[PDB]
Amino acid sequence: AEQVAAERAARKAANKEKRAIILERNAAYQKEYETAERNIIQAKRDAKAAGSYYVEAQHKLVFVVRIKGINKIPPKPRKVLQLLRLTRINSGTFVKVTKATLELLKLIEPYVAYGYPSYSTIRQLVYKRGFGKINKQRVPLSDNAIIEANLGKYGILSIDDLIHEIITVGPHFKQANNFLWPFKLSNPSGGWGVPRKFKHFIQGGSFGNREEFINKLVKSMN
Amino acid sequence: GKSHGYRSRTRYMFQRDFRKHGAVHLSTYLKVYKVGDIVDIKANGSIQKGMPHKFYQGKTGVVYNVTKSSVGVIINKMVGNRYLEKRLNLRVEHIKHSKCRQEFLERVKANAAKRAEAKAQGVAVQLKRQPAQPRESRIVSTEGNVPQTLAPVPYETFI
Amino acid sequence: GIDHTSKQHKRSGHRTAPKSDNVYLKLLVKLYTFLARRTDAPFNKVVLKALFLSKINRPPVSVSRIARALKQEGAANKTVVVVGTVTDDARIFEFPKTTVAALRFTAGARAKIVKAGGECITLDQLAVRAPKGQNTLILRGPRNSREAVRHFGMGPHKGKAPRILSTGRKFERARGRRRSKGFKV
Amino acid sequence: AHFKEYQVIGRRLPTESVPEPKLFRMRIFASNEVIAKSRYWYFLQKLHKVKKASGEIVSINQINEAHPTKVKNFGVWVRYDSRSGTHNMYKEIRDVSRVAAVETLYQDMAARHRARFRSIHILKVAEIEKTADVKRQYVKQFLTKDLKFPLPHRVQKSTKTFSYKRPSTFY
Amino acid sequence: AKSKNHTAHNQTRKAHRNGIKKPKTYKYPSLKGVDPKFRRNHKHALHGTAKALAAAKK
Amino acid sequence: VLKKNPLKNKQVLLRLNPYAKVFAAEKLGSKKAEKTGTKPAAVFTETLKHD
RNA sequence: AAAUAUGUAAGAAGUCCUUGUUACUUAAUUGAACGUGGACAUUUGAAUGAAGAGCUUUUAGUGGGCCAUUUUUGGUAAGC
RNA sequence: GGAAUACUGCCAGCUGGGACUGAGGACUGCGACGUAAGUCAAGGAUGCUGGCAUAAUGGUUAUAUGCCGCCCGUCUUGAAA
Ligand SMILES: [Mg+2]
Ligand SMILES: [Mg+2]
Ligand SMILES: [Mg+2]
Ligand SMILES: [Mg+2]
Ligand SMILES: [Mg+2]
Ligand SMILES: [Mg+2]
Ligand SMILES: [Mg+2]
Ligand SMILES: [Mg+2]
Ligand SMILES: [Mg+2]
Ligand SMILES: [Mg+2]
Ligand SMILES: [Mg+2]
Ligand SMILES: [Mg+2]
Ligand SMILES: [Mg+2]
Ligand SMILES: [Mg+2]
Ligand SMILES: [Mg+2]
Ligand SMILES: [Mg+2]
Ligand SMILES: [Mg+2]
Repeated sequence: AEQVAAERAARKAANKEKRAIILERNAAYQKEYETAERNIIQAKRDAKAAGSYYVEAQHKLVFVVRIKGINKIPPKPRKVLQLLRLTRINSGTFVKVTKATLELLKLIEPYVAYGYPSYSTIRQLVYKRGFGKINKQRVPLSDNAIIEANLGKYGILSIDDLIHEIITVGPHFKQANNFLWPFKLSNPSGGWGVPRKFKHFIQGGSFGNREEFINKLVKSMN
Repeated sequence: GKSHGYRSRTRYMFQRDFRKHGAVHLSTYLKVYKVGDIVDIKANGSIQKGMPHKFYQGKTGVVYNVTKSSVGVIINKMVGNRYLEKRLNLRVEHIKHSKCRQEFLERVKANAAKRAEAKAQGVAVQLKRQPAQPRESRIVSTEGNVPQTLAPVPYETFI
Repeated sequence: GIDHTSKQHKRSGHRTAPKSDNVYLKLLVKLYTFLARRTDAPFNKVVLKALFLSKINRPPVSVSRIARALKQEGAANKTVVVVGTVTDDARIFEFPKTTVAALRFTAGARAKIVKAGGECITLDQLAVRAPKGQNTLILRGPRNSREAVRHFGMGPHKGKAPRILSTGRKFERARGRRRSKGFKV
Repeated sequence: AHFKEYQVIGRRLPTESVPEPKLFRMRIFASNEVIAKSRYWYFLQKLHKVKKASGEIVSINQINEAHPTKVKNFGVWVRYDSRSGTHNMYKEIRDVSRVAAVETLYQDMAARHRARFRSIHILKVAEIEKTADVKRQYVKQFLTKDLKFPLPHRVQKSTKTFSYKRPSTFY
Repeated sequence: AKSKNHTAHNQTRKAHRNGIKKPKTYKYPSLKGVDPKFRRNHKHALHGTAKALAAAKK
Repeated sequence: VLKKNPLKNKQVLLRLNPYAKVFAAEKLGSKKAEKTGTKPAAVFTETLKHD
């Protein structure tokens, strides 16, 4: 029973098969991402050529960051922030957009900055600050075997599988998003861009729905 | 001094309605209540016997007892920091059947029918309710609908 | 700052490592914490937590209770396990040929069991006979039969045993207890 | 801020009673698209019975200046709120683009009437294509033939705290 | 010497410390306050049902 | 014992994602789109330029 | 006749099929209540979160409060 | 009519300067580059060199300087009062 070569080689072979599966999955994901974006661009162009207007689909995913400290919060927004897992300033979480979650966001508008995250900022968030919740503990991801062991029931095998499930809001978005520990961002590296945070973004402040500028803010904070 | 009698502050609450005074119609007496039914409490001011207290106006409870002219109703009441159950003897003029339960029941019936008809095919039943989803993409034409430009209007007195 | 949704630094509230400094009991909990760590059988964890318990949470189990439990269908040859004391009962007249593992046996209980032909066993002999608790039957005595639990929740319309030293006529049987003297409770 | 001009086209949500609503369009001066859509809904709520929840936005496009290096004269009609009432004003601005004209308009309104962005409505801005239709003297004085003027008293900014000669303001 | 008469200040916070837990629901709620004629019939009906089941599965 | 960041440390980037090597190989970060010569309608242009 | 607040419901302690008991009820196996057997399982019946859930005993201190935004009473008003 | 450029965004594009940190202590894991042997920036710093080997670093203490610091205890809604 030498037991340092045989099962070691078997484990290595199983690892190569898993890596091949992950590689072909990531190739398929990249192809479908670029196909979707070129299809949307071309649909806009065809509507303009026909004389119509292409109304793009409403966003399915928002990223929400808590912007206010923990002192002096009214109880209903405080409860909604706790239920959205924003218990600390500069904490962020992905939210699926439905009527229920939209009413939650309307409740907590003056304490958050939220918007529509892109693939690049989602990927950077998960890569740099990616922590799973494994038996109530915050575990750095750092390897695909963690995601394999904890989300492999719902077909999710790698970090890019988790990213794909987040960005295309799939059937197990709830499970993947709850597996992800809430993101602990820092303050932005270039500042907030405003003299005064606690007005709405429309009024020259920081809270509320900045639609696509959440990518700039989150990348400066990450 | 202060005044907290049994029907204190119940002026508009126990007022009857506009153009609906007088005797009550016979369907309220012809309704049948069984133990376990979910009922709403709304006091009729013309029937002074078997009235609920003003706290239970607009409350919903479950039938536990049936008598000659009355119904026993169970209400959960918040006292201090917990709930106590309260048993109310109400005449049926202050009682009507609740409609939330029967809507859920007809949803259950349609849900079971859908499940049974899809059991013979296996077609991904999808039996759960979902919230209002964000709307999908669409193309808006300008055939007969060339866009009309609007501008803000100047100030005027208008008196 | 953190908006804490739960109390910080709270204990689990469950007693591990029993408050007794009986050295033989510490040896027993050492053996059963080994077994509960390494055998994956729920019996070992249950009896470890039972070994931690205090006296009022370990009421004595009577031999009549043991015989009644052995009268269940299919439970005649099981090993009765009591993490506590076994007292005996003269209210029974026949007793079966069981094996009983327990912390303590009274003299009457041990004599009753060995006279009926069974055997009295310590928990470490139970461990070496059934490491995964094979074919065992755990028995617990009645917790709410103590005299103190009579008074718990004393109040109006509770029927719950006033704390009192002397009893009889003219000891708390007057105004507040009958309708002829004011009110009844 | 630095303003951009957007066309925003929106409509009411289609119903089975009425598909194809009427597609209202506005020209909005705003710093970004989020503010542009907010101002669109604000003005459409001033005009028609619709709001954001019952409507949708079908298009938003930035409108660039057609000749951004030609000097234009703009007439601007403005509604604004003072501390005591609401007033209409006509002003006119010599500038090279519509967005630059509305930027200096907002600056001038804040400077002269303490009117903030929330208090100003831009009724319209339009090129005065013919001179002698320019009616304000403060821009009409720049339309004379062969205009030239000096810049007396030049103040030259130093980089050092100490200078070794008395400065000159010649130019 | 006058003083504060009344306030409900801090009372909902006190209640919500370990507060507004819902009552426990059980199978078979108690039959007290139910019609005594019904209960008198019900005891005899359950006794007969018990005898019938005992004779069936004796 | 220490969290090594991907997006630096190409070793841990290749450990987490095998596709990164071939992404860099074909340079999919700078992917040239196919040129299309379509033009918007006259109604679109006049609506855009309308006062 | 609002807005904000507020009761209930959103399943397995559910739904349906068949039929035993009674001194109650009915003109009447009519019903009422409680019962025996069968069918419908992980999208088991909206969302989000759960940091464990539930239960009990015992006892400390406290039972002068004051302030701010908004609602609001008396007062000309008040750091009333 | 054909371009350019701005603006906004993306790159698992390349590269220069500066600062703070070096926890852990046989091996085990996941990887990368190689046909292989093996090597590596891959589950936390090593290599090379100099001066001193002492009051030099450091500690203690007195003093100086910059900025900060009201009297404790108590009753009280409120104490430097
Ligand atoms: Mg800086
Ligand atoms: Mg600031
Ligand atoms: Mg009314
Ligand atoms: Mg009377
Ligand atoms: Mg007091
Ligand atoms: Mg008083
Ligand atoms: Mg650490
Ligand atoms: Mg007390
Ligand atoms: Mg007290
Ligand atoms: Mg650029
Ligand atoms: Mg020294
Ligand atoms: Mg020194
Ligand atoms: Mg010194
Ligand atoms: Mg000194
Ligand atoms: Mg000093
Ligand atoms: Mg000072
Ligand atoms: Mg005083």
